[PDB]
Amino acid sequence: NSELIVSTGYGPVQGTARTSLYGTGYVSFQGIPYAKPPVGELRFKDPTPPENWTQVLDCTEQCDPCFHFDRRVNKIVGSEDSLRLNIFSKTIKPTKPLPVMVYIYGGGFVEGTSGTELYGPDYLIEKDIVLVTLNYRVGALGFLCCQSPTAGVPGNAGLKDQRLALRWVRDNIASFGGDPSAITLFGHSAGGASVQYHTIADASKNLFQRAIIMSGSTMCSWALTPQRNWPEKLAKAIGWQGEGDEEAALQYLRQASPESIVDHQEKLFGPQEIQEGLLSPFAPTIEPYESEVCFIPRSPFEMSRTAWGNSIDIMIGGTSEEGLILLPKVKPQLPSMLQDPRLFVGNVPFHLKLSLEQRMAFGEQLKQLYYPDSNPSIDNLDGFVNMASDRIFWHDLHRTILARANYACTAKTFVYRFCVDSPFFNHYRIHMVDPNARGTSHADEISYLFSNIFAKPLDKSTLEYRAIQHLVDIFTSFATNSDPNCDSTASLSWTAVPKTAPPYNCLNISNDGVEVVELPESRRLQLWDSFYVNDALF
Repeated sequence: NSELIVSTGYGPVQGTARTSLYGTGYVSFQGIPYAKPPVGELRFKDPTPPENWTQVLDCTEQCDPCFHFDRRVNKIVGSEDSLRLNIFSKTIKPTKPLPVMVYIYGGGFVEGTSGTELYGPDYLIEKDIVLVTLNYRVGALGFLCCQSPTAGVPGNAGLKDQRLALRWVRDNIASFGGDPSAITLFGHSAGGASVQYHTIADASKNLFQRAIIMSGSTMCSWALTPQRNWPEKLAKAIGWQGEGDEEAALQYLRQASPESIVDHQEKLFGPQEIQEGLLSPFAPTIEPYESEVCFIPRSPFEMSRTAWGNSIDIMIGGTSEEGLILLPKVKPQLPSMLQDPRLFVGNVPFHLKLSLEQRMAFGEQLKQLYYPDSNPSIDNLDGFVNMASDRIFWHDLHRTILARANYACTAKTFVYRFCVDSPFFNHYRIHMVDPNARGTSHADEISYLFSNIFAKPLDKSTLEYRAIQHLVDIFTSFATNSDPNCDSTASLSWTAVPKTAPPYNCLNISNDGVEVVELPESRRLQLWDSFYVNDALF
């Protein structure tokens, strides 16, 4: 125990010894506060550093997550005093400072947790890295935005939470054996868009040295939301009676319970928002005035062009059937959507400067692209899933890749593709999409990087165990060498994205192993690029 007390600039903290699923010893620190508790009058406000402490802080147990509806346990969970992070490593006394990997969870900016029931360190700590996971505020508690500069709620509090945790890691990880000059930032889905947000915002300039963006991007339309009087609409739904005064709505929201906020924050959309494909009112937003910390001062599309992260190496990727995640959302209407004659026309991004007739012609190309020799139906969904994969995830990952080939003058960009398809170990697909579905859903790769409550020790001769080894090796090799070429890819030449990039290669990770191939989605994504004839691809 005493060996596991670490003195930090804020005070001492006490960790625990742990045993992985595979019998490997490692050390854990959980619930280290990186911010002042955002409670009372500090609710919705940008975070600030915490007060020092002198007594040894007990960090031996998993802390509470931020407030959200936890779909796994089907109840609101969390605490407002949740701005904390966790540290994992085989030992906190390595012979030499170790590369550091900092994970930002997904969950649509409305849910998520750093708990080890989803993001366990067991597979990553087999390598010589320090793993950091962290909580950041989600929902309206994390993404409220008020227009008045006097109200003190400029927006993006959850991104700024992430920023403060990243600053804490830079300033303190050396006390735990981590190398603060060798930090990899990585994250999936909304966490992947979050990673990219840090690489494009001066607010997080040089907090880390390289990044891994997984199945989410600031280029995704769902990574940004407009402001349309959400605080008043939210306070109304909870029970507020006044109207027409945003600061009065903020006051009501600050006296409302956290549970009432979580319970109503997803009930605010009108018909205009459902057509535009908006995920939530409470998401990253362009901030209406400049604060002490201004995370998103302008269009993220414009921020990406001059991103400080254009100078750092980036790995980016996704799965082969990302769009499987759309099926549970639309399952009851699916017989009617698959038969709707606007099915394909309605997938042309609505914001593009295209006439109805231009859109109808593109819709016909989309139909020939995804359904050349058959018609959509509940028993013929592959083309529909592929369309969804491209619309929601892969076209905007691809736009990021092309932006990298144009704007990253010297840094390297590597692309991966994950299509491992296990009958039992693709936990997200099995437990959240369909028990009978095959393919590689959005979030299936997480099962091969992090242990979770469903994971059991795997027989080391299985494809599933080999897929863990491959994914952990690629990710940790990138964190250690800024190059994901490793022993698992020894016989191949995994090349970075070339300046001529509109075609580029990826490392394709499948049941059989690894291979370097042209992006399989290249021909599909050529059509999507063509929609931007009157707009800017990047």
